[PDB]
Order: sequence, then structure tokens, then C-alpha cells
Amino acid sequence: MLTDPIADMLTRIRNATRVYKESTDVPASRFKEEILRILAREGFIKGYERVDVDGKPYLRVYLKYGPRRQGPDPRPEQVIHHIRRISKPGRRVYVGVKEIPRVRRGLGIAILSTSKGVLTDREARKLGVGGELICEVW
Amino acid sequence: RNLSALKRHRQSLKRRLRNKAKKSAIKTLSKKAIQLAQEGKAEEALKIMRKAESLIDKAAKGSTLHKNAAARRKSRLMRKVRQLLEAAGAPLIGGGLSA
Amino acid sequence: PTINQLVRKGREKVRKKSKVPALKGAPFRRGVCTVVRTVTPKKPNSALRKVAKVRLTSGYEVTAYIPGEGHNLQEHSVVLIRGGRVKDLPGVRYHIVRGVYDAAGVKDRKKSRSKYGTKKPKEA
Amino acid sequence: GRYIGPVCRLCRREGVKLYLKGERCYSPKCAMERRPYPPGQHGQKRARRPSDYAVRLREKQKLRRIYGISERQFRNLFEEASKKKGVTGSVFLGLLESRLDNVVYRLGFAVSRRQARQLVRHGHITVNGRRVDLPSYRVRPGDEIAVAEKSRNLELIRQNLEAMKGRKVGPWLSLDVEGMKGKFLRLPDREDLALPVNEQLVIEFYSR
Amino acid sequence: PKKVLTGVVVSDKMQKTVTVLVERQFPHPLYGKVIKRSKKYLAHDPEEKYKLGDVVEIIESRPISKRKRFRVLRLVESGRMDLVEKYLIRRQNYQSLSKRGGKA
Amino acid sequence: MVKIRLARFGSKHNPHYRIVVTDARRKRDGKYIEKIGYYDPRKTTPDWLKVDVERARYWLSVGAQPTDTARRLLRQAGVFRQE
RNA sequence: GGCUAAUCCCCCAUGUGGACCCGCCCCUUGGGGUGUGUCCAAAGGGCUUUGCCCGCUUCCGGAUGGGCCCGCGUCCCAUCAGCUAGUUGGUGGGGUAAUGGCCCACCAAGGCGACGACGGGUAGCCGGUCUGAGAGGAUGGCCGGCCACAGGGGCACUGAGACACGGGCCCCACUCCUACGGGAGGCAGCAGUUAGGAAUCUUCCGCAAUGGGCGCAAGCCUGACGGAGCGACGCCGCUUGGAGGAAGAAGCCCUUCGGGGUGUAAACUCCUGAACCCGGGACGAAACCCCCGACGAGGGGACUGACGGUACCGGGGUAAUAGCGCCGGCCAACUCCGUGCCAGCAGCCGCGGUAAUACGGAGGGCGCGAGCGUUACCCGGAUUCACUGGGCGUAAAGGGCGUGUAGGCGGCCUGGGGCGUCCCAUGUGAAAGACCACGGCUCAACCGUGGGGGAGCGUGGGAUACGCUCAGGCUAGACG
RNA sequence: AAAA
RNA sequence: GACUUUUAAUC
Ligand SMILES: [Mg+2]
Ligand SMILES: [Mg+2]
Ligand SMILES: [Mg+2]
Ligand SMILES: [Mg+2]
Ligand SMILES: [Mg+2]
Ligand SMILES: [Mg+2]
Ligand SMILES: [Mg+2]
Ligand SMILES: [Mg+2]
Ligand SMILES: [Mg+2]
Ligand SMILES: [Mg+2]
Ligand SMILES: [Mg+2]
Ligand SMILES: [Mg+2]
Ligand SMILES: [Mg+2]
Ligand SMILES: [Mg+2]
Ligand SMILES: [Mg+2]
Ligand SMILES: [Mg+2]
Ligand SMILES: [Mg+2]
Ligand SMILES: [Mg+2]
Ligand SMILES: [Mg+2]
Ligand SMILES: [Mg+2]
Ligand SMILES: [Mg+2]
Ligand SMILES: [Mg+2]
Ligand SMILES: [Mg+2]
Ligand SMILES: [Mg+2]
Ligand SMILES: [Mg+2]
Ligand SMILES: [Mg+2]
Ligand SMILES: [Mg+2]
Ligand SMILES: [Mg+2]
Ligand SMILES: [Mg+2]
Ligand SMILES: [Mg+2]
Ligand SMILES: [Mg+2]
Ligand SMILES: [Mg+2]
Ligand SMILES: [Mg+2]
Ligand SMILES: [Mg+2]
Ligand SMILES: [Mg+2]
Ligand SMILES: [Mg+2]
Ligand SMILES: [Mg+2]
Ligand SMILES: [Mg+2]
Ligand SMILES: [Mg+2]
Ligand SMILES: [Mg+2]
Ligand SMILES: [Mg+2]
Ligand SMILES: [Mg+2]
Ligand SMILES: [Mg+2]
Ligand SMILES: [Mg+2]
Ligand SMILES: [Mg+2]
Ligand SMILES: [Mg+2]
Ligand SMILES: [Zn+2]
Repeated sequence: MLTDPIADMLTRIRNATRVYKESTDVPASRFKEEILRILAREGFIKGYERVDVDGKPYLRVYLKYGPRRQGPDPRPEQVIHHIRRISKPGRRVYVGVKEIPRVRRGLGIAILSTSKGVLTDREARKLGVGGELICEVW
Repeated sequence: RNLSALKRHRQSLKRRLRNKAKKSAIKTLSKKAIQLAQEGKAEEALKIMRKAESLIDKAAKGSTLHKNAAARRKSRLMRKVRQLLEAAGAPLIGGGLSA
Repeated sequence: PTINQLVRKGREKVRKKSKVPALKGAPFRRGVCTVVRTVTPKKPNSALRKVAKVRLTSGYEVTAYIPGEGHNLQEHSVVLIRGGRVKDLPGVRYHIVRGVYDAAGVKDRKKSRSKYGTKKPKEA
Repeated sequence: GRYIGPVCRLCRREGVKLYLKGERCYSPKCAMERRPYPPGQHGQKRARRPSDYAVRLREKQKLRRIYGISERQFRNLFEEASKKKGVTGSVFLGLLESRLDNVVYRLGFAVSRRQARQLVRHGHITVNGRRVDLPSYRVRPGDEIAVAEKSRNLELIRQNLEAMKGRKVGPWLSLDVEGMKGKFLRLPDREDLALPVNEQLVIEFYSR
Repeated sequence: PKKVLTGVVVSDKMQKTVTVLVERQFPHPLYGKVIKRSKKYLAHDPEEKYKLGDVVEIIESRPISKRKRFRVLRLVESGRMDLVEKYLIRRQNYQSLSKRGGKA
Repeated sequence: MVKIRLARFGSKHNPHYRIVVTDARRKRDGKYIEKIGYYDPRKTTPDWLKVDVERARYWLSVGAQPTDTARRLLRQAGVFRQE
């Protein structure tokens, strides 16, 4: 049994991108889906789609990378350099709208879950409502 | 030395003795009434209950009893006296009790 | 430590341990000389280091170094201990303050006089 | 007692020309002339590369040795600068410049800051009318610094304010040699000063 | 406002009195994780009405005895020993941690 | 008994009082109930006396008793001027 | 033993009203109304004397102060694990202003603990203070709030209030007086003595100001307070000079009697003028009170400063304290002589064994300057108890392995609740302090006025993604 | 043997 | 005193 899916998914993504996979599956969940929605919108990923495997609901997550590079190690720069779970079972992390973080002077995002739904720190500050600070991504 | 305010001591003592005297009577009459009550003697039981009442209120006039202390007293008295006359007494003088 | 463990035991706050039980954590302690031996250095030094077995007013009987060119302390002179060890003599963790009580200052001294306690020489 | 001792020696150690005497620090003798090497038995001897620390320590000593301020006072003006909003570097200089002793000097009433300082402690200077005998006094914008009426007749003030005729005054200041007035217009912008000091290092000396 | 607390009854063994175990929950001052702490209150039951396992509201009240400053406001949901159980077991585990070893 | 009096807040040779409402029994400079003004005996500024007549009047209406100086000052601020 | 006054004590009366018992109500713990019956009042004094002042009595209310209760928070040791008999609860009673095992009798057998009871150590708590980028750590002197104590222990009396620092009683220790029977005491009030200690001040002035007690008032009392005194103990301001201007008596200047620069520095010339002298000389103080007006509003008048002949202003006027630490590296500043693992130094690394930038002296230099340096203690650096922010193959660190209790953690879909979580409003967050602005003392320290923020907590309303809970469903975990 |  | 770079030991 997965102990913390949102983290598993986050990690699957971290792992898949480090070896430059193109696709990458992850068991599906409404919540997982909502997070993907943001990732896609912020443009950290080429999007994602629902699928089935051996007869079960998964989410193909199409990854995105920069271009090939010069010199030794011509590996593309990563679009998703950092992506870390913040709140975790066994230390849930909440924040007030006044306590929402500014991930990397703006060049990054922070996905928090609010009563108004899941939304980037920017969106959260907009509607002006905090919640459980889910993950961080830059 | 001699802080002439030893006078407060002198005065306290008189006052003490004065208070002691008043309360003693209150108790004695209180029992007194509770006594005749626990015997059906309605007329003379209320008679006394009535003195007790008076004395208490008077005691609460100055600063002997004073306060709601007096009121507890009366209450506790008009209580027992009335409840002990629950032995066929039939409040005669019905002095204090407002039956 | 997992957070739960942290919540169950927390972190032990490290306490500090004095190098100068001059008691009452005072800056100095008055004492009396019991002995005024001479001691030899350790590690890689050699000399006849001057020390004193002081009977503390704080109910202690410790040894203290006697700084300076030459001293004048006998088996009965009152003295002020000051704290500060002598790297070369293990066991000696105090110095005697030159210039206080029965400990004379250091005659012929010319420089670090405040230390060694020696009045300003007249430049007539 | 702000130093009080050989001074053209500090110019020497600082390796730069410090005008701690107004006059003479112009006539072939500030000592920094034909003897610009540090004082003492080793002044000429070959010099070893200083530590980032030494460079920072000298720079501060330079800037402070100019105004004559004590470390005590200097440090405090710096802390005040640090606290205030606005590039500490400049702001500090501005506060250093607002010192009456220095202002009396900029206006030429005295030739050196030291002389300037003495002219304040002796009641020969006035501010907005009432006399002020405090070198450290901080001049604000719009304040008028005149001369003790009863002092406008001193040989010392004569020569000086006479030599002032013809001399130009710093852009942040302005004076009237006539009634021996002078007006502090604004805090001198860093650009207005041409100090032989890189205050950025001074700031670093206090970071450590 | 008189404090109102909800909890489970873990003891009717007294006359006109019940013990209410009240669960509290909150973020740890330094470590953040939400930690759950609990406390027993001896509430007043004038008519030996409430029984074991009943979830009740408790109202801050006028002292009724040393150690007893609450009265049962009302009943939330009758029966449910599962809670009472956890409590009893935790109490039994106690006879163990000492000079020997009880049950597990 | 609650009063309106002067509390000492200046400094040596630099007295500055606060016109204050307080219990008759508290330290001169203790915990007051409300500040209703202030006063500078040496009038070192064109604002050496100020009062909140509205408030002053409140306490006077509920029994506060002013000091002699308290009154003197309150009067200046026109606390009793009915005209 | 005898006499006597009253605003001292008591009795009768009047009962606005109020208290108590029982009902012929609303409210909801003992709140409010009502009616019968009981029950309870008072003090007089002064005059400008037929009026007014001060005061008395009962009751409702205000204001201020306070008691009690509850949620949450508040150090170290588990080499302290079981604790408890008024102990937990009940009925009745006592007690109090009042709730309550507060106390008592009687019945019950309970109550508390690993979410750390009980025991031991340490300790007044807080606003705040110091430190830190912050989280945090350390701390709680001065000032402000609360608590506690008043030689040690116990107790109550009198009062609106005490279980009473300068009130009382008893026991104990100690001091003193004693015709030895018996008595007097309590500086943790100001000052001072003595002891202890490394160490902490005047047996000062004044009641003029602010505040307090009593008095109608005049006024009396006030070691509270306002001041002065001693101590660089701290903070701030200031002085020992400014501008010119390069020579060296018996000179420590590389002394078995073996002479480098300091440095425009000095000399010296000119200028100013700390001290000090003479003259003037304050704010802080206008009320209380008296007069007019009605003892009101309002107006008029007078009395009164310890500090102090001090601050400050004017006039005159002298070039007139400088010290302490350091110079091998860390760390800014180098040479000579003496010494020879000695004498000595040393924060850590280290230095001294005959050429020592490290010891002692000298010249020179660096640092700070009425200070400088030492010792002690706190925070920092130290992500070196790591929440922010650490680790465990070989550096210190995986339990010898399993089973399993408590506990922590929990897959996918839907729905209800709204406890966690988030949001809006609102109350609370005294003052001082900290921050900003402006202002007063010539500046500053210091002080005044104004301004702004704030978590936590209470109340009302709202949201429902996540955590939680209840209900239903699923089959990817688990089991069969 | 000690110190470098 | 002698040897060693000084010193212990050694003559
Ligand atoms: Mg009397
Ligand atoms: Mg050695
Ligand atoms: Mg030395
Ligand atoms: Mg007689
Ligand atoms: Mg009567
Ligand atoms: Mg009477
Ligand atoms: Mg203690
Ligand atoms: Mg830190
Ligand atoms: Mg006692
Ligand atoms: Mg004593
Ligand atoms: Mg009284
Ligand atoms: Mg009484
Ligand atoms: Mg007491
Ligand atoms: Mg006393
Ligand atoms: Mg004393
Ligand atoms: Mg002594
Ligand atoms: Mg008075
Ligand atoms: Mg007296
Ligand atoms: Mg005083
Ligand atoms: Mg000169
Ligand atoms: Mg006046
Ligand atoms: Mg008077
Ligand atoms: Mg008048
Ligand atoms: Mg060194
Ligand atoms: Mg160096
Ligand atoms: Mg040599
Ligand atoms: Mg040397
Ligand atoms: Mg100074
Ligand atoms: Mg740390
Ligand atoms: Mg350590
Ligand atoms: Mg960590
Ligand atoms: Mg480590
Ligand atoms: Mg190991
Ligand atoms: Mg193993
Ligand atoms: Mg092992
Ligand atoms: Mg389990
Ligand atoms: Mg779940
Ligand atoms: Mg909620
Ligand atoms: Mg708030
Ligand atoms: Mg505040
Ligand atoms: Mg100003
Ligand atoms: Mg809903
Ligand atoms: Mg289910
Ligand atoms: Mg050696
Ligand atoms: Mg050899
Ligand atoms: Mg030898
Ligand atoms: Zn020069």
C-alpha cells in the first residue's frame, strides 16, 4: 500500500524526468488529477491523460524538457528542476494566506489545497485563502 | 515607643466582648425555638422564633453578624421551625412563618 | 528522528560545565596558602613552574599558578584567585592576582604592569 | 580627547594626503611630499600584502581620521546610518558631513576641521541665531551658520573669511562672506564628495 | 461563555457523577504535526441518567465538589463502547510497566 | 475612591505629568484607569496642557474626585465652564 | 470601689424600603415580580442661626476595588512507577460575602497515572531584557502588574477590608532589664553598624512640587516623594589646545661599564580661552484660602520654593591630566640588547636548549582613549540536540531475531457532518519598553506628544480541497 | 632514551 | 667538567 500517493506521484515524476522518460504512468485519483491540472497549466509538463493498464485507472503524464546542449553531457535542461512534497502524513503543513510562500522569487510555484480548491500560491493569494501547503515546484 | 494606637486594641476588645454577647443569645434562642418546635409546642415555639428573628436582624444592624449572614440565620431558622412543626403543630401564632 | 519520535522525546538541551568551580561563580575568590611548591611542566616543556596550594574561602583547597618574574608568598599568606588555567601544568586552573593582599606586585616590571599589579614608575 | 598629537604622520601611514591642517597641507611640506612612506623605523622597508582585514581596517581609519571623530562616536553614527533606510554607505557620509565642526570648516570660517572644532567649543559660531558650542551638533537643512557677532572682529576669522572671497563653496552649501553667514542647503549627495575613501569597505569592516 | 466540551463516558461507578473523557486535538508548538491529547472530567449527573459509552456535552459549571466543575449538558449519541474500550485497555496496559510484565 | 490626579513621567528637573483617572490608593505612578490629558509645569512648548473635557466630564459624572491641581488644570481646559 | 458626656450601648415608634418562611407568576442553577405573615432604621454638630453647611438611617443604581471557579500555557531527573482514606463521590449539617471534603457525621468505593501520577532537584510568575537573519536560546536587577513573606511555627480578635511589617495571643530560638517572682523586643521602611563576601553609597536637605491620611478650614502627619551626597558601575556630551613652523645639559637612547628614530613632534612666533574671578540670576507655583458672584460658572487678590545664589546670560581671564592593552599565526603592528628547556610566556595552535619579530628591557608600531585591560557569566559563531536545519556499511550511531499491546501512519469512488484547516467581522492585546514621525533641554544621553503593527485567545458569520468522523460503494493493498 |  | 644540536644516560 502507498503511504502517501501525492508524494509517490511527485516522485515518479522526479524519477522519470531524471532519466528523461517521455511518458510516465501513475495510479489515478481526483486529487492527483487536480495537481496535474496545475502542473500542466504552469507548463512544467506537456500535459497528461487518463488511461488504463492491466485494467486499472492510471494517468499518463507527458513530460517536458529543454533542448539538447553543447559540450559533454548534451542532456536537456530539466523543466521541472525541483519538486518536493511539503505537507506529509506525520506532519501536515497548513498556512494562512499571509503565510503563503513565494517559491524562488516567483520563478517557481507552490501548490496548496484550499476550501476553494487546489491552486498555485499566486491563485491562492488572489482569492486570498490559504490551506494545506501540498508541494513545491520550480 | 508607645504608638498611642494601642487604643485600637482596647477598643477591639470591648467590641469583641460586645459581639460575643449578641451572638450567644442568638444561638440560645435559636436552639430554644428549634427545641419547642421539635415538640409540637407551636405557640411558644413561634413566639421565640420571632425573638430570634428580631435579635438577628438587630445584630445585623451594627457589625456583629451583619450582611446576608443574618439572612442565612433567619432562613435556617424559619426552615427547621416550620419543618419540625410538621408533626401536627398547626402554626398557632403563625407569628413569623407566613403560612 | 521521525517527527513523532521528536514529539515523544524531543531534543536534549546540552548543559555547560564550568572550568572554574571558584564557586558562587564569582570572578575571584580569596584564599590562603597551605604550600608553595614548585612544579615541572609536561608535554614538551621544562622549568620550575611556581604554584600554590590555596585553601579557598568557598570551602575549597585548590592549587594556583603564581605569574611573574619572582614572588614572595609563604605558607600562610592571604591571596586572591582569579580563574584561568596553565596549559603546561595539568590540574592548575587558577592564577593568583599579583597586587592583591599578601601577593606583592612584580618589581622591575615595565610593560604589562596592570597585569602583575605594579604601580606606575616615576619618569622624573 | 580626539587624538591630539603628530598629525601629518597619519597622512603618512594612510599613504594618502589627508588635510588635517588646512593650510600647509598644500605648501611643499604635508610630509606626504618627498616622504609618502609610513612613519617609524620600518616605514621604508618592503611592504607585505595586507590581509583583506588590514585593507578594511585602514580604509575605516582613513575616513575616520579625516573628520577627527573617535571610534566611539564614529561607530554610533554608523549604527544610526545602518538603522536608517537608504544606502548606508552614503547616508553615513551625510551624517558625518552634518557635524557642525565639519560644516564650519566647509564654509571656510576655519582652515582645518581641528581649528573648526575649536571655533565651536569657544562660542565663536552660531546657528539660526543662538550660539552652539557642540562640535558634534548636527546641522539640518535650512539652518544658518553665522559667526559670533562679538567674534567677527578676530584676526583669525578675518584672514579666513577674507581668503574666502573668490573661493567657491560646495554645492550643498552656500555662504555670504559679508555678514559671515552660510546656509546648509541639503545633505551632500555621495557624488558631491571627492573623498579618498571607499566607504563600501568601511561597511564591511563593521560586518565582521 | 461557559465552556462546552464533548466526550465519552468512561465511568458511572459514582453516585450522580460520571467521568467524561474529552479528546483535544492540535498542532504541536514546535514540531507542527497535529497531536491528540485527552482529559477526564467528572461531570454532574443529578439523575444517574447517563450510561457508559454515551457521548455527552459537558458545560462549565458552579463547583459541585472538590474536583467536579461540570454538568452533563446533553447526550450526543448513545452507546459506543469502542471508545470506552480503547480507554480500558490503555488502563490495563499499565499493570505491566513496572517491576515485571503484565499483559500485551 | 477613584480620582483624577497628576502622575509623574518627566525626569529629574524635567517634570511632565499625565492627568489621570485612578483609584485613590494606587502608587502615584501606578496603574491608572485612563489617561485624560497631560501637563508641563514649565510650559516648554505651546502645548503644555491638554485635556479631554468630554472624558473629564465622564468621570466627574461617576464620582471621580480631582486633586487640587487636577481641578486647577481641568478648569483651565474649560471643564466646568458652563457659560 | 465611686461619679460622668456624647455622633458610645440599648428599648419603643414610624417602614420609603429591605430581610426571612410558604405560595395565589415570569425567568432559568441562588435572576426578576407579586401577597399573607413575621422582622429591621437613624446622630448629632456648626454657623454668616428660621436657612445653609458637615454628618446620620433604610433601599435601588453607578464607579472603583476585590473573592471564588473554569479552558489553555508554564523547568530538570523514569538511576522516582505506581499514588491516594477526607482519599473520589453521595445525603444531611456546619461555615463564609459566596461555590466547594472548606470542615463534620453518616452511606458508597471510589479518584489519579506512561498524554508521566507519586517522589526528588531547582525556582516567585509576567510586561519585558540580552542575543540571534529567523526559529530559537538565556534571563526576569532597575521601572510597571500579579503572587508570597514580615525572627521560625501556629491562631484568632477588630473591621467594608487583615488572619494584619512598625496590632493582639501561645510555643520555639536569640537579645535586653530583673529585688530571679517577672517582664521588653523583632530595619525583608530610610539612613547607619556588624558579620559574610571579589563586591554594593549619606546615621544628608525639604514637604517647595506630585501623591497619600485626617480635618468644613486654617492646617498637621508623610525616610512615599522631590532633591543634594559618595562610587568612571553604565550611557551621552566635553577638555588636556588652534594655525604657523624640521637640531642633539649630568640624555635609560645595541653600557665586561658595546648609541637605531621618533617628526612638525618639540623649541619658538601669533590666536582662541577649560579652570578660576566679578555682576545678574530662573522656570518648576498657582491652587488650597480670602473678596464679588448663590460657598456654582466666571472674575479679582494674596501666601508659598529643598534644589540654590544652582542652571542659564553678561564681563574678565590662564596653553592647561594621559593613560592602558597589544605587535609568531588566528589578528592591525618589528628591530636591538639581555637571557640560554633557565627565567619565564601561553585564548587555541605553541615559544625558550647561545644569533628568540613569541620571555624581560628599550626604540619603534598598531588599537582604543578618561579610560584600558583581566576574571566570571549569557546569547552568537555552533546546521555542535539540526522545527526552520543533522545523522547511523567502514567516522559516534540499527536493537541478536521474532511475535505482538498501546500509539503513530492509511488504497479508489460518492454522500452527510464541519472537529482539525482556511476566510470575513468583532472584542481582548494597560502603561513603560521596542519601531517611525515631530518636539523640549545649545547637542546627545534623557524626556514629551502622536502614529503603526502583532501572534494567541473569545464571539458571530462563512468555505469544504486536504486531515478527521458517520454512512454507502469498489478491488489494484492484505488475507483466503 | 627526551625535545626538534 | 667530557661527549651531543641541547639534555638523560655514560667516563
Ligand atoms: Mg485616634
Ligand atoms: Mg619547549
Ligand atoms: Mg606579555
Ligand atoms: Mg466598678
Ligand atoms: Mg424597632
Ligand atoms: Mg449608633
Ligand atoms: Mg528561592
Ligand atoms: Mg542560529
Ligand atoms: Mg510569622
Ligand atoms: Mg532578619
Ligand atoms: Mg473601617
Ligand atoms: Mg467581623
Ligand atoms: Mg498576611
Ligand atoms: Mg519594623
Ligand atoms: Mg537600613
Ligand atoms: Mg570581610
Ligand atoms: Mg498635599
Ligand atoms: Mg513624625
Ligand atoms: Mg528619592
Ligand atoms: Mg602645533
Ligand atoms: Mg508661574
Ligand atoms: Mg499649603
Ligand atoms: Mg478662581
Ligand atoms: Mg601573538
Ligand atoms: Mg599582522
Ligand atoms: Mg638573542
Ligand atoms: Mg620582541
Ligand atoms: Mg566619554
Ligand atoms: Mg544552535
Ligand atoms: Mg558542545
Ligand atoms: Mg531535522
Ligand atoms: Mg553530524
Ligand atoms: Mg562504528
Ligand atoms: Mg540486524
Ligand atoms: Mg551492535
Ligand atoms: Mg495497531
Ligand atoms: Mg484516507
Ligand atoms: Mg470548523
Ligand atoms: Mg486579534
Ligand atoms: Mg502596550
Ligand atoms: Mg531638538
Ligand atoms: Mg458542506
Ligand atoms: Mg467503506
Ligand atoms: Mg623539550
Ligand atoms: Mg646527544
Ligand atoms: Mg646543561
Ligand atoms: Zn598633512
